[PDB]
Amino acid sequence: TFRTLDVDSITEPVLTEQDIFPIRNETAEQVQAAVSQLIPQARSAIQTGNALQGLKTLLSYVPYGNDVQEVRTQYLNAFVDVLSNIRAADIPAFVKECSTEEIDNIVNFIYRGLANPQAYNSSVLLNWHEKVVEISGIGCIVRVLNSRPDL
Amino acid sequence: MSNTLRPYLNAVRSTLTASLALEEFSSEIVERQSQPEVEVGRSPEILLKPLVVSRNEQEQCLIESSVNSVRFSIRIKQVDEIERILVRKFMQFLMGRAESFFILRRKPVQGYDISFLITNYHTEEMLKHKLVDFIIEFMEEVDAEISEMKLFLNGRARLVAETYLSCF
Amino acid sequence: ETTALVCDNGSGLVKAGFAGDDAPRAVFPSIVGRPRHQGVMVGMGQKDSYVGDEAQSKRGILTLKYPIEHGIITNWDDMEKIWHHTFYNELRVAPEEHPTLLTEAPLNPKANREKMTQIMFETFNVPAMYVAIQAVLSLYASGRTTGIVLDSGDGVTHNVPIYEGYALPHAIMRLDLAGRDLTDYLMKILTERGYSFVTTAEREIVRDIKEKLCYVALDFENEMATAASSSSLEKSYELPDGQVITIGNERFRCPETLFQPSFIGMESAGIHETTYNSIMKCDIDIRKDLYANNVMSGGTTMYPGIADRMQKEITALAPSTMKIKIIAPPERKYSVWIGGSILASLSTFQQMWITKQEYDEAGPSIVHRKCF
Amino acid sequence: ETTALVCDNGSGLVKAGFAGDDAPRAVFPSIVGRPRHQGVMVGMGQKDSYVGDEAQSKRGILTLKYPIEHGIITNWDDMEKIWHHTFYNELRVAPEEHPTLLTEAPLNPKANREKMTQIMFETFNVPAMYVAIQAVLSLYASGRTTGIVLDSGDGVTHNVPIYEGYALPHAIMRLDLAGRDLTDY
Amino acid sequence: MLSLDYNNIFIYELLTERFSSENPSSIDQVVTDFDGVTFHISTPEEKTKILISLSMKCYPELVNYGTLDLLKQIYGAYVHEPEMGYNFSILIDLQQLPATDEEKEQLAMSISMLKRNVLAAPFHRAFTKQAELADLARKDPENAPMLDKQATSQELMAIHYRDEETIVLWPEHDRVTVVFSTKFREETDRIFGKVFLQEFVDARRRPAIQTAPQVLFSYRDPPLEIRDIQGIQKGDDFGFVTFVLFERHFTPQNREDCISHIQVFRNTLHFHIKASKAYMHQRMRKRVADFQKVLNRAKPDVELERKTATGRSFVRA
Amino acid sequence: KGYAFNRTADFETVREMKEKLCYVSYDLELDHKLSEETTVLMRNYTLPDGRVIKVGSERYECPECLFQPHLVGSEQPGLSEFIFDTIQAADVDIRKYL
Amino acid sequence: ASFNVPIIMDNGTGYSKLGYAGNDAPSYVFPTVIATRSRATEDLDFFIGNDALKKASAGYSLDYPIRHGQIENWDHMERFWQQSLFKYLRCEPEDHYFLLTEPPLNPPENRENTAEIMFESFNCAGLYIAVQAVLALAASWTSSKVTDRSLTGTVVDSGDGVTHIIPVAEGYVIGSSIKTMPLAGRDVTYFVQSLLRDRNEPDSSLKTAERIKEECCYVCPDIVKEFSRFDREPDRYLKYASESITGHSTTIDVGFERFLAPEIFFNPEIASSDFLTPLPELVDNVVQSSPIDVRKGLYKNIVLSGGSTLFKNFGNRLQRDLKRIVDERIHRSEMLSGAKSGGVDVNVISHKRQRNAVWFGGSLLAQTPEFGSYCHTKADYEEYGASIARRYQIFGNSL
Ligand SMILES: Nc1ncnc2c1ncn2[C@@H]1O[C@H](COP(=O)(O)OP(=O)(O)O)[C@@H](O)[C@H]1O
Ligand SMILES: Nc1ncnc2c1ncn2[C@@H]1O[C@H](COP(=O)(O)OP(=O)(O)O)[C@@H](O)[C@H]1O
Ligand SMILES: Nc1ncnc2c1ncn2[C@@H]1O[C@H](COP(=O)(O)OP(=O)(O)O)[C@@H](O)[C@H]1O
Ligand SMILES: [Mg+2]
Ligand SMILES: [Mg+2]
Ligand SMILES: [Mg+2]
Repeated sequence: TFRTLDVDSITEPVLTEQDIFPIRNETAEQVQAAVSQLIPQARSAIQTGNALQGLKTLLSYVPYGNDVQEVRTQYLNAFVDVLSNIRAADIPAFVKECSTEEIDNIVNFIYRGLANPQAYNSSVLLNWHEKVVEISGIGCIVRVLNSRPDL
Repeated sequence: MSNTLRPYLNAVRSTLTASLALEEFSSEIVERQSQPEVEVGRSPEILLKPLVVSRNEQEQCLIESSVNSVRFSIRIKQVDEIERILVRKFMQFLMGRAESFFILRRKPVQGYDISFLITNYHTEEMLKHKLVDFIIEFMEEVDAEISEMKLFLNGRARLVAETYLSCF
Repeated sequence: ETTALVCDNGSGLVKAGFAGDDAPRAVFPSIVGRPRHQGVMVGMGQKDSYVGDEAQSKRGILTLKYPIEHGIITNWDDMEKIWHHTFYNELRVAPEEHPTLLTEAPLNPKANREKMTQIMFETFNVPAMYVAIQAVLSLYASGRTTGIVLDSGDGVTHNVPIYEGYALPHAIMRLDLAGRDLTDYLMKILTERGYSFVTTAEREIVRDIKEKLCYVALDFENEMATAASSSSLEKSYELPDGQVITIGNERFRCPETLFQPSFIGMESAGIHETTYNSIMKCDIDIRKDLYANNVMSGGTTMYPGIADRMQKEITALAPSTMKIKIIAPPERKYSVWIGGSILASLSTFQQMWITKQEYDEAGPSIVHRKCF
Repeated sequence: ETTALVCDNGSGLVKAGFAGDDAPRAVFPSIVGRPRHQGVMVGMGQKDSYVGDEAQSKRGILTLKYPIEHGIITNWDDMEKIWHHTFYNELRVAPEEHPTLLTEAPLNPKANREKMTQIMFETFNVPAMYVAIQAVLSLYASGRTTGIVLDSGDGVTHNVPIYEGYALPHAIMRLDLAGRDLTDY
Repeated sequence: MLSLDYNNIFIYELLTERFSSENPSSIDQVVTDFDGVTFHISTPEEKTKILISLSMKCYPELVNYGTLDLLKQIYGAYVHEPEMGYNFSILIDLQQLPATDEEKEQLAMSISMLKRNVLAAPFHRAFTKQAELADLARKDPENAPMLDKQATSQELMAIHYRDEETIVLWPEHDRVTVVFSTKFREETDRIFGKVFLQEFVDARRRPAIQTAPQVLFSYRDPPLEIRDIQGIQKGDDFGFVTFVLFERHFTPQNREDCISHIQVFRNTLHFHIKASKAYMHQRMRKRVADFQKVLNRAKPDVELERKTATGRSFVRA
Repeated sequence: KGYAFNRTADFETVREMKEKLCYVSYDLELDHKLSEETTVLMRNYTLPDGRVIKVGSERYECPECLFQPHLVGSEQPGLSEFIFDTIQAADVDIRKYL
Repeated sequence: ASFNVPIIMDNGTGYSKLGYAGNDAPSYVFPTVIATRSRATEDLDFFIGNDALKKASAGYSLDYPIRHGQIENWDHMERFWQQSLFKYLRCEPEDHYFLLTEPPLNPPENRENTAEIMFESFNCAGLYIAVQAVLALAASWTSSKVTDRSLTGTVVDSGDGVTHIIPVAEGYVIGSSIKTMPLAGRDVTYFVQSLLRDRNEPDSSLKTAERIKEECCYVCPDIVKEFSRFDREPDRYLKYASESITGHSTTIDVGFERFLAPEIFFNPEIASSDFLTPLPELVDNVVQSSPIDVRKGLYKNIVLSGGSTLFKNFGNRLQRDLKRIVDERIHRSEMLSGAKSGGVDVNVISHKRQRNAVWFGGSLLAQTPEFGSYCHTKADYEEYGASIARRYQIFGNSL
């Protein structure tokens, strides 16, 4: 009886995720508009056979947050399509011509794309993951392990 | 086996070897005690984000890490319900002897069929550069076993049918 | 789909690989062997059954059994084991993610085809599968469209005349004399000189002897008369035991069993008379073209000088007014595979598969009404 | 880890020791010799039988006789005495505390092995024991897996051809000529 | 064991013990058998008198089929009025048994074999009808098809001994065809039974055993002659294995063995499904042991000092 | 499990075992889950005689008798309940300092 | 509706007693041993019970699945169950309810494995697990018509592999007082075999020792006086006829074993050093550790059980020792205080169903209509998983 009904959850409020990572200064409408502006540029770049430039442009800004679920899903769908619309033979040059933070975003989002395979194509994500881990190293996956949960 | 599972297998290998940077850490809520932090989940400031690796909708690799303990549960293919029953029974036998395995859980997490749990001590004493080797080796050999055992089922059914029918 | 599986599950040898490739990724003898001793050793990884190259290498302490006999599978357990080996141990590709192509000799029992299709669909859960005849594959490989195909292999020898894009099923002749019977006859006639071969290991050794030494003569009587003055015809072979054996008139005698089946006590026409009868059974207007296109295929047709002798006999049988030409590519050992791969890598072939959704809605009898 | 006595009661010597030792720590001739004189001398606690090195040293007035004949046991009482000596006076270990590992020549009479295990269980109350073959153990010690092992001890000479793991039981050839016959010649 | 026994072993052993004994003892034990059949053994009247009863849900249909007469000429004057709650009863007194041991043994075997002895009445009737039509057709070959059709119509016999099982048997001028309406509940049972039935069909095909009766199985559809028969559902989940017994399969020297075999078929299939489950268990553990071998890497070499036996080193040095 | 300690020195041996290994649980259901699904709780202890045994749920089930005396067949309330009753039976003024 | 009769399983260390509910005797009482090899596949070439015993030198190697009451190897146990069910018992698992029994103090892992084997390999309608004892208390009372149930006493279940002393008070079993000695008929059988060994008898087979117990052994008051009586009295020197396999009229001269063997129960030091408390003293400790109010009921009714309590004068000696100890304690208290008391009596009870009291109690219990509600239904197993029966209930309190 009295063994159940735990009380430790209220007397000492445990640290909650916003206490660990910096809070998002941008507003929901601002980031939503920014993503809604970035995505069609990526789609158009895919249409004109310049998928590398489209991915580079889409990689410049990356949204996050617990209140931006829908726009994050649209961003992820666009990113998955852009990456799947890239020839495989040109990957190493792209990977080598990036900064560490950009590669971190790439690996983070491809790994999140791996989490939902009932709607995506896993083969291209796995191939990209293999090549980026081969070239950049394991530090990218380390950063993935130590990234924000909302990312 | 391989020549077939290159990208999925290497992704699992890399993620596992990156997620095995464990450390000795006590309990932040109980004194003079240390527990696997991935299983309790009471202090979120030391729990790395859950990570999932997949190749197809029926194959997943949930990778949950922490400061000291790592839990790694996978799903293996079950194309037809014969393989479903075979996988369930085989993996039950596999987890029934977790005492001699040191990196197994007696009961997998829900929605899966097996869950490894590498606490710090295993990395402390057992050299861990082949724990992952055993992981991938098992992930392919298990499908090998399921196919072989369904072949053996067919063979024994044929043998018993012939034995019954020949004695008219 | 990127590539499609294809397996030539022949009676003696099995050829497997991917469609469009020009080289067998995997060829191993179709042998499943079980140990026949105790094993007082400790450990050693006691394996219950060795299949394929492992069995061929360790035949010293194993008894070998061929699953396929005369082109008809008789040990379905061993056949399933061999297919599992091909899928997992050597090609190591998941069966569920690749359509497969199979090969079956003509005039086989329908039970063989139905059971093979059912096994592939249910026990291995392949996406799609197809069954094709050896002669069509030989024609596909050779690039021709008209010409009777002689397919002599380890288990069975068959002839299937095929005009331009059409096959005459009523003129198909199948003969049950093949490489296994030739090896048995060689074992029988090597006893007259003292050497005795009994166990399955000795059978494989005799098969190697036939590989390295046997050849087909031109005129049997003249060759025997030459062998009477046994001066410059005998050869020598080295058994693994180290003993050297000498071969004589039986070096070329046992290949003649193909042309004179009475040697092994069977009442049938030779591989030339059967071809002549098969051509004559066709329409008259197509014989003038079938004569000009004689196709040699299969492992058994690799004997030196077999093509010349067969051409001589067919020319003797046929009227002189119409020329006889026989063709045999140097890669005819894998002609069946080459044709299978060419067929499997065709755009017009994509709609002729048998998908699982098609199979489960019609039962295993669908293969009879679609494949052939 | 799980130390076990390894007693190889060869026809000329009794080599014994614990499992895992680099070399046996108990080697001595398999001889039981009773005195053959009246012995009018009194005192000094003259024993009625001497086994092993003591028998070899006192062989001046002892009637030495081997308890084994061409690998076959013929003096079961003497062999029990020798086994008691090996367990107590030379290894100094209780039999009921460690298992033993025996060897016998191939094609030996079955009653020999049956009585061997019967004695070692009923009398010494050993936990467990195994009866291996000399050729197999020689293959172990040679660090190989195949090959035909020619074994020629004091009692009998035998060949056991062994391929990878498997041993052919129909090709075991046993020849009784051995070191004792050479000594007699 | 590969082949299921053909009678109740408990009845056989009990009868043998009580016949060979000298001091009988009162017994009252109810025993169940396969397929829901239940046997009851009791000694209500005298210590030397034993009453054995049979329980079967389908027995009235057997009576309709003419089984009382077959039981009468099988068991002689031993017939006794049935007890309450049971179908067929027999009362035996040890003071009247034949002195010879072989007669006692065969009587015990016959009493223990009561199940198939009562179940074989339709098979005997079908065999007699087959003989009648065989001689009638031998009288005139031109008169075969119409009598064959009328026998398929009128002599079409059926029985329901389980609620998911059915035997449909009918004679002809040369054959006695039988249809089994197999169906397995307990999902995993049906799961393994699919493979078992598929492999059982193939068997006959193999030229190795062509001497066996022809088998015919096709799920989701019954044969032509039994769609109109009551009790046969329109292929809900029921398979239909059909055996065609020719003249050579019930020769006067092989009728009883064939009857017992064709009766025990389904129970053999069930027991062998369970045996296959056990076979999995043992193989699966046997080489998850090999997986443990594969795992036993990643353990640096260590040394234990003695650990001699059933103790701890038994010494200080 | 099967280990038997009927000698007299075995009493001190198991006392040292409980000294070194046994611990008091903080959450009952969490530790039952840990001992039901994970093998991390297993410890290896070597007796002074030199023999090793396996200890599992015994680690957290040994001192549980202090808090749940019904395990050892005691009707008396647990440690915390008895402390609470003792403090509550006192006067209202000193209850904080208790 | 009208269910089929429940089936009473029983898997002892030495003997397994199958049967049905409502029967007056087990249908089969055969040893718990399975024969096994090492064109029928090696999967099925196994025999159990008397068939295994007869087929011992024909190419099979016997093995006992159960030792000390706990099952070690699982292939043997599952094959034993399937052979029993589908060969001797002759029942379809899906249309019956089973009542399994197994000794207390077993690991929960063993119960989990038993439940999962029963509900997966066989998948019967329902499975109920009872403690070997209990059934003993149920079968204790003979004329159980409506009311005359003791429902309070002590059951001393001594069998082949392990013996258990379990007190019961008003039905419920007091866990904290449960104690078990790891010595039983098998250990004293090994002792008898060793005694035959030291005298160098012509035959020393284990079956010979079992039969020597069957018609020879009896309990004695004390060992030194019995030795003196044996020295003086010369007609206590029997020669049992063996006839092992071919040794016709090879009589075995039995000796002091006839009284040295049963004394292990009242003097456990002889068997081994793993236990040293004599059985009457251990029973006294069990009764004293019990709650005070039920001690009279525990002492008044003591029920013997198992096949190893059939020794002559076993109950008499046990009652004498217990009565002496309780008198000693009561008198010590009396001279400490200085007042008389009525005292407590002890009645060790033996009945006509000593050998198979567990089976008889199970059969009597299964016939109750309320028994069906207590079984583990298959739906419960398929819903809550294979760990439905792991919470050990009779001895100790969970959590
Ligand atoms: N160079 C050769 N000379 C003589 N015989 C050969 C030669 N090569 C193969 N063979 C025989 O042909 C057989 C090969 O059979 P194969 O053609 O693979 O059968 P299938 O066509 O059914 O696959 C072998 O058994 C061998 O005996
Ligand atoms: N260095 C040696 N030179 C010659 N003979 C030897 C030598 N060492 C041992 N022997 C002979 O070998 C015999 C001992 O053989 P042994 O190894 O005891 O065989 P087993 O153990 O089977 O009895 C002795 O009789 C001795 O004559
Ligand atoms: N008449 C007897 N006197 C003494 N011991 C006996 C007697 N009959 C059997 N025993 C032994 O006592 C054991 C107890 O019998 P039982 O209860 O059937 O065994 P278990 O304890 O294995 O269930 C038997 O297995 C046997 O070893
Ligand atoms: Mg071919
Ligand atoms: Mg030697
Ligand atoms: Mg018992």
